[PDB]
Amino acid sequence: MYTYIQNFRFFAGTYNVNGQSPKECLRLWLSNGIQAPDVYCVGFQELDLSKEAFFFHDTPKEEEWFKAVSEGLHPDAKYAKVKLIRLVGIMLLLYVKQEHAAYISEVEAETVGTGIMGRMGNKGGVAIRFQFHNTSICVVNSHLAAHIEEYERRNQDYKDICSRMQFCQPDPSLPPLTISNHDVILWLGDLNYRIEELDVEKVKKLIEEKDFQMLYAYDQLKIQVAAKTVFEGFTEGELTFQPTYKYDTGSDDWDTSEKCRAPAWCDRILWKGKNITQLSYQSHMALKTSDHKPVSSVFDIGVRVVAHHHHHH
Ligand SMILES: O=P(O)(O)Oc1cc(-c2cc(OP(=O)(O)O)c(OP(=O)(O)O)c(OP(=O)(O)O)c2)cc(OP(=O)(O)O)c1OP(=O)(O)O
Ligand SMILES: [Cl-]
Repeated sequence: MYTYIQNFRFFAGTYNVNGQSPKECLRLWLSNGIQAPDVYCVGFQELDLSKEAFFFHDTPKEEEWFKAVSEGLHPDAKYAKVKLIRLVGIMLLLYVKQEHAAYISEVEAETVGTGIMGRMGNKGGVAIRFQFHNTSICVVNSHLAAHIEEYERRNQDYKDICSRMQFCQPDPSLPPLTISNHDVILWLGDLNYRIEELDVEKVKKLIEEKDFQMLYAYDQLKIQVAAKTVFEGFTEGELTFQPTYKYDTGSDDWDTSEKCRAPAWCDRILWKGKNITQLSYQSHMALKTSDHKPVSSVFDIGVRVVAHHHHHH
């Protein structure tokens, strides 16, 4: 046989749905005029805020949002469900075009709670890793700790995900698979890093003026990554969309409750590995089901394809 690099189109999405059932068609998120992706990696947070889901019960929110997403994928291609994984309200879905189904192997999913008592599932991460052709890929969906002052807990949450997430090994004599041990890592979710120092009315005003350079200079994720305390070697595209948190339900108004929570770029998509090229990075204002807005991104990722020759002598 022989081998070559081929670009396939990866969509990555993250959406914190605030414990709500889907009430809106998700084509605006998943298939907004773009070309049909080869792979869909769709992640959720706060799927179900009930006591029941928190204590590991099954939730109808799962099937509800799965169908919502299935129906939302690009109508020009037939998509195969590869894998679903959920811890409490953190759910990751992996689809691929039916063409590619035969070349997906070694699918493993795992979860890690980092919430109450540092081990429950109100916060944490879930991951699906797999081999597409001869490229190892791991997709991680995490919901890190809330609130401005808890940036150091968000750091630790990231650490625990990174050290506890262990995938199964076809060869038992080798060390278990960790997230790092992959050709391609996409990390998405409500990473929940807020705006430091600046006060609430400053932020909104700075957002109203669309100066996303000055606001970004005080973004906690940037800061911490700069201090090399989290996400070493990861990259993120330029943020050309306004903060994706926190809104009033059913509108584009900033949280008007008594908490009057400041805006933030809670919901992010980061990556690491070779031959990854980000084509877009967008939020989707139209969808008003949640107090967050959903965020998408499309990559051209170069996969190592091993194939058969045609008669060529
Ligand atoms: O790359 P891999 O390792 O697979 O090896 C090869 C397979 C075929 C091949 C094998 C077939 O089936 P079978 O071998 O019977 O399983 C085919 O179906 P067919 O028998 O229906 O004709 C075929 O026809 P298409 O071109 O794919 O239609 C091509 C040709 C190759 O080039 P060449 O012929 O120039 O040597 C070749 O490279 P190599 O030179 O390295 O051997
Ligand atoms: Cl499944």
